[PDB]
Amino acid sequence: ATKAVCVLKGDGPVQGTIHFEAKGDTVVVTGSITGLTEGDHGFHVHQFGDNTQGCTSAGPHFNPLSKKHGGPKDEERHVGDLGNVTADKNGVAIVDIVDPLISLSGEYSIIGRTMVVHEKPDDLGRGGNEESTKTGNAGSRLACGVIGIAK
Amino acid sequence: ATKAVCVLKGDGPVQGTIHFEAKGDTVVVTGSITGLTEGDHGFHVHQFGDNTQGCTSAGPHFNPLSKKHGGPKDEERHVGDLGNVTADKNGVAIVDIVDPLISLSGEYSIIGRTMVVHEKPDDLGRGGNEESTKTGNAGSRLACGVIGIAK
Ligand SMILES: [Cu+2]
Ligand SMILES: [Cu+2]
Ligand SMILES: [Zn+2]
Ligand SMILES: [Zn+2]
Repeated sequence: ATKAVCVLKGDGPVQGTIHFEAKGDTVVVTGSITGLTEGDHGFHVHQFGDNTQGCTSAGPHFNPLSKKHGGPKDEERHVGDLGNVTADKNGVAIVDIVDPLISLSGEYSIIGRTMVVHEKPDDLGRGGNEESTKTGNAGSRLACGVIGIAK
Repeated sequence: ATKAVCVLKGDGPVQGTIHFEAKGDTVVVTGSITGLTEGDHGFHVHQFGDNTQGCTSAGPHFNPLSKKHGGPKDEERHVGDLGNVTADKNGVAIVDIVDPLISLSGEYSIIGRTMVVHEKPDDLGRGGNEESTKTGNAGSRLACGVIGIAK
């Protein structure tokens, strides 16, 4: 698949549509998320595309290389570590990310997994407590969706 | 994945959780769908895992082999043709299907695609008309969800 899409939904007002496209040798992520509080929000690909218990059942960050949590520019990061999206004061975050670890086919494929947007900023694994090394202290999951194959 | 899961949601009262498990060259489908009217309801895998327009953006029945619609037991069927699920008086349908055509891996995997439960029963390409060898006259799409990777 060269194109994928994710519709983010939750218990509150946060919603959004994320698009993925395999271009050249990388994946371009675009779209927008609305209803967010102004500022940064963690944005990650979680391991399972399981919504049976809301965003909880999506599990931890997609991490096939068994690394610790980090920022998207770090060597030591989870494949699902796409850092932070930034919402303006209208609560809108425009997503524009190009990432070297995720893919839409094979070992690193995020098709069938879950995209999650968090309540708080991702400290990019530099917070200094154990939690930083797992989730960047990004907190609860405001909205999520299973990543599907798009036309 | 040897396991997948799909959570069906719609605008109406229909909801459900569907489980998939690879066994041999088959996929065992289980779970249940509630909020249905008593009787049969078509149950198909649609091509795209795109919920940007509700269940409509899911596209046609997953048909990578370019065949006409049919029932699961038919040699002439779409890969996505999983027949009907039967709902009882209480509006609950327990799903139990073992299928040899759908797969959770490879070129024609259903992970990242959409499960759809229909309004009317599926005539299995035997109703006579033209909407019978395309959709089996199953009607509107009540609930759907993108098929994701499960633990
Ligand atoms: Cu996350
Ligand atoms: Cu259908
Ligand atoms: Zn992480
Ligand atoms: Zn069909």
